[PDB]
Amino acid sequence: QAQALLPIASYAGLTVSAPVFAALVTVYGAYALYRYNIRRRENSYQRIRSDHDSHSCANNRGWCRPTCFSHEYTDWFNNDVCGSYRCCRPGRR
Repeated sequence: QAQALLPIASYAGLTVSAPVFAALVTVYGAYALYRYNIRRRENSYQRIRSDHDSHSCANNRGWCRPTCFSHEYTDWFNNDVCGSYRCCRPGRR
């Protein structure tokens, strides 16, 4: 996880979260991230650029992701409402 994410064009002119930002810098670099106006934002909630079968859960207080980043955690309750994805509820439980 946090490695080889969505293309830098997927965040073109956006403010990405640290997990994705640092990962992006890991593959695309601050060079490419600067190029596509990819900035780094807060992580007080679920902040990912989706994935595949991703969707809202926990009353849209958690994003359904195949993997949760450091700013969210695997909520197993809404994991059930997600199906295959786990509900990424803000935090690190």
